[PDB]
Amino acid sequence: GPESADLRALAKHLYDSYIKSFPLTKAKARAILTGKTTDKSPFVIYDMNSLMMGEDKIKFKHITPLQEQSKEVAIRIFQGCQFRSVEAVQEITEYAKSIPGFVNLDLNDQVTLLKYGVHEIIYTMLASLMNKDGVLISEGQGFMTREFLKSLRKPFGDFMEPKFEFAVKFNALELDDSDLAIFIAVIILSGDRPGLLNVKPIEDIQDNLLQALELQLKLNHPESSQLFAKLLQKMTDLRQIVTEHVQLLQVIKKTETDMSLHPLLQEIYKD
Amino acid sequence: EPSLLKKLLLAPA
Ligand SMILES: CC(C)(c1ccc(O)cc1)c1ccc(O)cc1
Ligand SMILES: CC(C)(c1ccc(O)cc1)c1ccc(O)cc1
Repeated sequence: GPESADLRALAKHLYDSYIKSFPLTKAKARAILTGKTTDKSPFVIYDMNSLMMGEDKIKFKHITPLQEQSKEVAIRIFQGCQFRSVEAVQEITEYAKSIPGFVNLDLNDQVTLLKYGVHEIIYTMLASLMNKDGVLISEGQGFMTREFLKSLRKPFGDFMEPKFEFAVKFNALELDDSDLAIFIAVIILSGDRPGLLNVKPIEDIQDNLLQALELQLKLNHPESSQLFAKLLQKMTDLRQIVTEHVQLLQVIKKTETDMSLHPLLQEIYKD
Repeated sequence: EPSLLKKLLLAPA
């Protein structure tokens, strides 16, 4: 009652912070995907010719010295994925710092929570930019088809497919940005990450976030039976996605060569 | 060795 009102205020705080931290929300992405926006339509990359035609227009200007390079397509795309992941880590870090209690945690525990939580959040939020046929890229300026990503040479063609599989099922839950803001906060505040020094304050924050999430889902999805339990299971599923992803990367580190990995991702993947 | 995540966490607006 008094507790419930504070849980709504927390939910709203998190939503407002999510809006401040993440430029491309699910609402804005869905409008683009469905075609209900007045903005310019994304450039569709569905084959090698359209990749060539669109890549200079939508890629980041300062990934390489000259922007033109001799690396094969699959690696160029992988480098673009890294740049996007690095930006996402920075957005997620800013959001985490808005979660009440987070910045007062031991700083090494803040690091651990981000290190072991950011990829679960990346894949959650990637679903907002996906449908069964492709993914929005470059802040919504491009759309790369799932089939084209699958067509990439053996190692790289398998990177995104598990994320599309997750996204199609996750998107069937019809969460909105308000729901997602709390879900992501719950994931960040996971007290079972390896090497946490003081678990109790993290669990106490998470317990309150979980209560806020349950109330959010009951009010915002009154006809969606067991949605809270479903989201708890998606948290488990995301850990398995990340485990599988790390494995794919280890293969890359063995079979592939001349593989630059951004230092921020090197830190996250270490051990 | 130094933590890039720690640097991000410590920067204010
Ligand atoms: C296709 C894309 C514009 C790109 C990025 C970098 C690159 O060198 C060539 C092409 C790209 C790939 C992956 C991505 O996440 C965003 C953008
Ligand atoms: C091209 C590369 C993968 C990259 C990816 C993303 C990025 O923002 C900047 C650079 C890169 C180049 C050189 C390097 O030492 C690490 C990473």
